[PDB]
Amino acid sequence: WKFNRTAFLHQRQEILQHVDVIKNFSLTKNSVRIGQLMHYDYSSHKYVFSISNNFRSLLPDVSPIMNKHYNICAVVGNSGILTGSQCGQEIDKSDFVFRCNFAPTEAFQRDVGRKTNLTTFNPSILEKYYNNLLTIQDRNNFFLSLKKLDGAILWIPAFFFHTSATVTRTLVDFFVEHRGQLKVQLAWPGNIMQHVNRYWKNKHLSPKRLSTGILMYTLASAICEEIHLYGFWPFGFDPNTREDLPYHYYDKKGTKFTTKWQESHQLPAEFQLLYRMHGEGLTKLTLSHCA
Amino acid sequence: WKFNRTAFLHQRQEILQHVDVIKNFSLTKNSVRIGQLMHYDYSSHKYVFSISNNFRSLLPDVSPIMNKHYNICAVVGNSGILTGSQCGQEIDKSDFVFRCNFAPTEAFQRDVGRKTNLTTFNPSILEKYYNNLLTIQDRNNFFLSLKKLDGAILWIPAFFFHTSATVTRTLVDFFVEHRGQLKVQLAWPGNIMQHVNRYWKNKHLSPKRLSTGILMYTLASAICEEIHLYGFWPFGFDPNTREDLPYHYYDQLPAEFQLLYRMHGEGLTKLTLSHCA
Ligand SMILES: *[C@@H]1O[C@H](CO)[C@@H](O[C@@H]2O[C@H](CO)[C@@H](O[C@@H]3O[C@H](CO)[C@@H](O)[C@H](O)[C@@H]3O)[C@H](O)[C@H]2NC(C)=O)[C@H](O)[C@H]1NC(C)=O
Ligand SMILES: *[C@@H]1O[C@H](CO[C@@H]2O[C@@H](C)[C@@H](O)[C@@H](O)[C@@H]2O)[C@@H](O[C@@H]2O[C@H](CO)[C@@H](O)[C@H](O)[C@H]2NC(C)=O)[C@H](O)[C@H]1NC(C)=O
Ligand SMILES: *[C@@H]1O[C@H](CO)[C@@H](O[C@@H]2O[C@H](CO)[C@@H](O)[C@H](O)[C@H]2NC(C)=O)[C@H](O)[C@H]1NC(C)=O
Ligand SMILES: *[C@@H]1O[C@H](CO)[C@@H](O[C@@H]2O[C@H](CO)[C@@H](O)[C@H](O)[C@H]2NC(C)=O)[C@H](O)[C@H]1NC(C)=O
Ligand SMILES: *[C@@H]1O[C@H](CO)[C@@H](O[C@@H]2O[C@H](CO)[C@@H](O)[C@H](O)[C@H]2NC(C)=O)[C@H](O)[C@H]1NC(C)=O
Ligand SMILES: *[C@@H]1O[C@H](CO)[C@@H](O[C@@H]2O[C@H](CO)[C@@H](O)[C@H](O)[C@H]2NC(C)=O)[C@H](O)[C@H]1NC(C)=O
Ligand SMILES: Nc1ccn([C@@H]2O[C@H](COP(=O)(O)OP(=O)(O)O)[C@@H](O)[C@H]2O)c(=O)n1
Ligand SMILES: Nc1ccn([C@@H]2O[C@H](COP(=O)(O)OP(=O)(O)O)[C@@H](O)[C@H]2O)c(=O)n1
Ligand SMILES: *[C@@H]1O[C@H](CO)[C@@H](O)[C@H](O)[C@H]1NC(C)=O
Ligand SMILES: *[C@@H]1O[C@H](CO)[C@@H](O)[C@H](O)[C@H]1NC(C)=O
Repeated sequence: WKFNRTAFLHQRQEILQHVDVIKNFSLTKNSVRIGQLMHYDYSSHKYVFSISNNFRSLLPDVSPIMNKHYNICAVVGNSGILTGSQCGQEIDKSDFVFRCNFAPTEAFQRDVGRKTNLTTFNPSILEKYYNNLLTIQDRNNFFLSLKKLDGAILWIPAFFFHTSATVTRTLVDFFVEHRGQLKVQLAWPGNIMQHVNRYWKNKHLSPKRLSTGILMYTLASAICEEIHLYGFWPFGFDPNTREDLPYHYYDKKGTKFTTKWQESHQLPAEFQLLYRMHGEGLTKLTLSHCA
Repeated sequence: WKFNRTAFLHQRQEILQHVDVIKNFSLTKNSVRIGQLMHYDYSSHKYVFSISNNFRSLLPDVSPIMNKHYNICAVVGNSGILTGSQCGQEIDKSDFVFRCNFAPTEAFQRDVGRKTNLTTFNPSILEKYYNNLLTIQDRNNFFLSLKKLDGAILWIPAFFFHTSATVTRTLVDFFVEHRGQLKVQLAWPGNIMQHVNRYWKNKHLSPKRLSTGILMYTLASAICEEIHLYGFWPFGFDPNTREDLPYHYYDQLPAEFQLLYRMHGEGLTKLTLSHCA
């Protein structure tokens, strides 16, 4: 594998022609009005969400990636290929590390690293893992999780799925209540998928829904000089050993591979395109143990 | 049935010496702090709700019932005993009418009246009847429902059950969003059940939980000269025929009922169990 910087920069420029990444990265205070009704990228149009004073107060003033530049970036997907890879040190050497869905690192650092500079966060995490912040203990656990992120960007897409609606108020209220107590940089993308979908539709990838991993690639393209991908491997066997693999690296040993998404996604089609991109030197896809 | 004003005035005085009704009626802006953690009267202590700026902004400045005095009050429970009663006109002749849980009147006026001066509102009503205000149509329907109340009090107990927590944020955000567009007067009781329970504990009624109906009686005792109860009949069978009756007219309560029946017999209050006409 040898990086082709020219072709990567061309890709960047092509992405930027279709998606204003710096802007799309997050709503800002001055781009929303109090009382504005948002709709959801992936739900029926009837679902709405009214922007409150408090929601607006958590938006950044300027794009958190404006005038930011990182030389080597790691984008870490969640594939079971990472278990046993020992990629953690190599991942953490990156200038900037992107992670998906608040993925755990604690038990897994040797394989996936501990550096996090951005992690994505669907609001429904609060429902699944923090009991809607109903108790003192829930609130404390969520607070600690956030504190461990230090100054990283928490990239919260509250306008993709309508089922985010009522949990988003809880999350907004939690952050307003704790204003100034955490260093996490909040980012809140708006209705961006139609713009992102345009670039990838031209590359002959058009599922109903693009994966978080490729969305992160798209964002990374604008601010990273060189992108190294880890944990992109949507298959139940290891490419080198042929052994069974789980879907996620944090799945217990012996978990059988079963696909998270059907119909809505085309992870194999994503992977194939990224693999082609690897071959063209646009990005480095890692599929084996790290030295 | 004949009112015993003497004994009623004695009851009022006893209730007031155990429960500060005017204060307990609603939290006020200055009685909470932003960031204060509320607990729930009927849930485990571990459940909390943080008071926001916005929640506080919806509290009244002063108890809405301070220095209010009404002559005849109706407290209207939701029993199916009201179906066919034709009590609407008699209920609406009251000076002040208390209703429970935002109960519908329009299709049932002949039996239950259309006068409303206070109605209670469990936040979970948004979940059951207004789809968490997720769509435009839901928001419009809830707005129209609130507008029909005009200047009545909407008495919202958000701190009895922890299952109110998440819907309460939706309700708060809806009211902030619509600030100044409705005339409804909001009231928000806090942790009052242990204080209300004290009076009723001495009357040998001590469930787990007092019902909204008897909570409304209690409040009424402070601002009414005479209280007439309707729709209190916690049984699935008609008192006279024993044929099935629904629970609600718009479809330990028996101990409460027994006490209210005894109170009727003492002339404290009038419990209507039959047709008005
Ligand atoms: C995500 O980025 C896209 C662009 O990739 C943003 O869409 C763009 O929004 C701007 C609004 O400033 C549009 O500019 C306007 O163009 C018209 C001419 O077509 C001009 O008359 C106006 O004065 C203005 O310059 C631009 O057209 C539009 N591009 C597309 C393809 O729709 C989008 O706003 C971003 N979304 C978020 C939530 O950040
Ligand atoms: C930005 O990074 C490039 C590339 O760095 C190399 O590849 C990375 C994946 C990682 O393994 C690095 O340690 C490698 O050095 C840098 O370009 C290299 O610069 C070094 C040190 O001066 C030089 O010896 C190499 O020949 C260069 N390699 C290439 C491919 O150009 C570049 O210097 C970095 N710039 C900054 C400001 O950090
Ligand atoms: C880096 O990638 C670019 C773009 O794909 C390569 O440039 C192409 O080179 C082939 C050689 O036959 C031509 O057919 C294309 O038309 C070229 N395109 C452009 C824009 O130059 C380049 O060869 C790659 N570099 C390396 C070192 O492999
Ligand atoms: C990316 O995030 C990591 C934390 O994951 C940052 O690295 C830490 O930086 C602090 C403050 O300088 C150090 O004291 C820690 O020792 C570092 N931790 C690790 C795990 O490396 C890093 O600075 C961030 N990079 C950015 C924002 O470019
Ligand atoms: C409801 O009214 C009661 C009094 O009937 C209030 O109880 C008093 O509260 C103060 C302040 O906490 C205590 O110091 C007193 O000891 C309490 N008195 C009694 C008799 O218990 C209560 O605070 C009111 N609650 C609300 C929410 O309004
Ligand atoms: C109690 O509530 C009723 C409304 O349900 C009030 O009666 C209305 O008063 C307005 C203004 O005078 C009239 O235009 C309406 O026609 C009345 N409606 C009905 C159904 O009577 C009543 O004034 C309130 N009483 C108190 C004491 O506040
Ligand atoms: N077996 C897997 C699992 C995830 N992935 C990638 O890793 C990302 C993070 O995984 P996830 O399961 O948490 O992601 P989503 O369900 O949000 O897409 C995905 O969006 C994919 O791009 C993969 O390539 N192979
Ligand atoms: N069949 C019934 C229904 C309601 N009720 C009373 O009417 C009140 C209002 O009814 P509800 O069922 O809407 O009230 P909750 O107690 O459920 O808040 C109850 O609290 C009871 O005091 C009754 O006595 N008999
Ligand atoms: C009114 O109630 C009091 C208190 O129990 C009683 O002594 C009095 O005789 C009652 N009057 C009636 C039933 O007329
Ligand atoms: C209260 O209601 C009674 C009974 O209808 C009535 O006769 C009386 O005049 C009313 N007013 C006052 C001030 O008591």
